[PDB]
Amino acid sequence: PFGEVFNATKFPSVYAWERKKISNCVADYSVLYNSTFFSTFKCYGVSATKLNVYADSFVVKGDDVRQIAPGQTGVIADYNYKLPDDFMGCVLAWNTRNIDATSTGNYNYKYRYLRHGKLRPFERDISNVPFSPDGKPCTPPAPNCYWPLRGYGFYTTTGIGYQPYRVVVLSFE
Amino acid sequence: STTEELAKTFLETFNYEAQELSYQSSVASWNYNTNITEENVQNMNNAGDKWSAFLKEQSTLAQTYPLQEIQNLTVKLQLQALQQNGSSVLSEDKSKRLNTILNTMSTIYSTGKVCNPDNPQECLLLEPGLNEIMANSLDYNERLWAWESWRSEVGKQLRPLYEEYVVLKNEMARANHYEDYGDYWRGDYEVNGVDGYDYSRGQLIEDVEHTFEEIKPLYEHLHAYVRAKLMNAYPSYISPIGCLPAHLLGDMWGRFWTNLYSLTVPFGQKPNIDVTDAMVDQAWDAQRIFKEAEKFFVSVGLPNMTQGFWENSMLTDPGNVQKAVCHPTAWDLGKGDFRILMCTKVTMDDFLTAHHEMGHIQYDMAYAAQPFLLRNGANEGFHEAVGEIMSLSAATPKHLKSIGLLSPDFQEDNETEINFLLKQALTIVGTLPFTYMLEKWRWMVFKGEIPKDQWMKKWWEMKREIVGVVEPVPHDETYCDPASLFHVSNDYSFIRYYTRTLYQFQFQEALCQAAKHEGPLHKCDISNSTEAGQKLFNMLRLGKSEPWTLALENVVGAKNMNVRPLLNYFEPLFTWLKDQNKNSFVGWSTDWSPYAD
Ligand SMILES: [Cl-]
Ligand SMILES: [Zn+2]
Repeated sequence: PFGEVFNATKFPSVYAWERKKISNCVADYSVLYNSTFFSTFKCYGVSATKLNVYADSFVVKGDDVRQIAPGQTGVIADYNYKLPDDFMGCVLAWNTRNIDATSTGNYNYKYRYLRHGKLRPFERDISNVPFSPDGKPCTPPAPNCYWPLRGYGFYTTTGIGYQPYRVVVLSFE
Repeated sequence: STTEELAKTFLETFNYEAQELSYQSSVASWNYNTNITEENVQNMNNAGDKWSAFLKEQSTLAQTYPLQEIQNLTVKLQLQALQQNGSSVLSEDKSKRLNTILNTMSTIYSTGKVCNPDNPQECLLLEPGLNEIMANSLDYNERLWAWESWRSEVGKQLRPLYEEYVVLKNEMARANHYEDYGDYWRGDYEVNGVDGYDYSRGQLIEDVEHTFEEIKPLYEHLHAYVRAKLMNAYPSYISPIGCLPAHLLGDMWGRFWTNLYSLTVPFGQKPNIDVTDAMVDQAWDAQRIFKEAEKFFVSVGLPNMTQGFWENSMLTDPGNVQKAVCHPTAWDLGKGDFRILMCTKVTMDDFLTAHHEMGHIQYDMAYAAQPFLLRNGANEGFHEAVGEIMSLSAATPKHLKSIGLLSPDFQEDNETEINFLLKQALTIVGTLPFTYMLEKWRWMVFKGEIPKDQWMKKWWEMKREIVGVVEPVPHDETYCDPASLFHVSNDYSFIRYYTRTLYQFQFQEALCQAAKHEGPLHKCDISNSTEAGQKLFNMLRLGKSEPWTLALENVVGAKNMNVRPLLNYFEPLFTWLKDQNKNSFVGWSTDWSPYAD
């Protein structure tokens, strides 16, 4: 069943991440066990098998991968995706400079950087209303008016820290 | 939603957007300088122009916030930067005119070419041609000619412009609460609130004129030495007690006495701290050079170049079928995307250069954490000094044997050393005064202390005092030489070249005693020492984050630019000279002249 999230053709943009639900099915985990391909596997729960689920996919900057894990203040975890302090499974990632990055820039992947309050675990926010640090409804180009969503823009030629990495957070219940 | 809280959120937006426009600006600027076509050049502007746009916008936008309401000091510092109130405070008329001026001066200096009065059908540009002359010519007249030709054609032309240039520029400065365009520049060194780390826009002048004093002895003596040496080169054209004739100092202005090595070398019977052969004799290629430098920095506990660095960088001349600008350059395009442009050529000069450059790259990374506006050297000097720190260690025969470019059997003798040592004075210690008097003159001219009709009679009145150099033909206010030099006729803080000089040494000392160094200070090679690396990385990763004084501290261990460590590098020398000058006159009369009458 997993072949639809991983291996998948197109990926969602963090703030607007996609949650998949896989019911009544079995997979070996061995398609995951091997293949160094992934640049991250920290599994905050275990690492074995028992053929017993949640799988959220999205795409973040390089250094922003650090944030897909419990604790961790954020800016990504404060405003885009927050993993519960306790309850957990696994966080997975891979570099995709060639798939998600162009030589001219590919600003199609977005992230929220302005919000009032922090995202409680597993939460999501697709709002897109002009932001202001007091609540005053905004209307650009008015002063202190910002559109909370911004593009990443992955150029094929940027540091590994600033390259497009896709993410799949496999959560178990 | 305080006043700070609002700024907090501003900068945040500025940072993420500036990162994208600036990156787009560099990539274009990069594709040009490495492919020079029409589509790539046209492009360089569009991107460059967008980034130029975003600034004025964001600058005259940071006005929303009155700086004096900031607690998280950093913010004030950042906010301060965006407060490049540009040249807007003026009038659209003046601002227009101003830029029209700058531009001309720039193109006159670039285009100005003088033609042979004794062959009107032939002419030359500053570079090459004229410069070719000022460096190699042994003809007192041919040198004389080029020197005057230049300051006579373009010099004069720039006189009117510079005059106006001042005023306007001064107007700007005042508005922003600066005593003059002078106190403007000095700003770069200012510090506000932090205790024992502050610094006034005026103490530069104090601490410069103070430090410069302790250098005098060393200088006077170097001067005195090369003088007699020149007296032989140009028999009868010089006074044993007089000053040195400007057209005789290795280059078009006397910036650096480098090219005088030719005829001032202490012992001609010495030879090669030149591994250039050894390199070619070992089939070293571009890669080896840069790869080897990467090691050096690793050897002191710093990181390998980025995987991308090797993938993107241009290490060798593309040849034809792709024309490219060959100025060796460090590139910090942002987005953790670093790289170097160098049309590498297996020589020593290039080998050291490659280290020097990878030094910039090393500094850049160190401060990548800092917020987009703090990603730079503590000041104008810091970045150049850091690079020259490397050039210094890699140049040691010690490091050269250490790497197999110098036969392990070679043993350095104290004479080949005096050489190198003086070949240094010629560059490092020659330009010191030349620089101090220069900026001081502009400096004064900007506090008005120097009238329009004494603008040369004041130039050379200090060129004959501070630099102990004379004009081979007198000039009137028709000529404007203090601008005949790029840095000046193209508007630039020229004091950097001075401060960067000291800084680089207190850094070199700090790192030798820390890396435990036993020999004379210029025999040091921080190489393989990590513990002294750590000491660097402290002032490094700061970027502009702290006051340069703190930054300075971290390494050196002090809070000011002390010249005592430069003097240290030049102590085996300093005395060897008092020794040659036992019979020579040490000093000069400000009155003697070459032209006479
Ligand atoms: Cl001059
Ligand atoms: Zn440099």
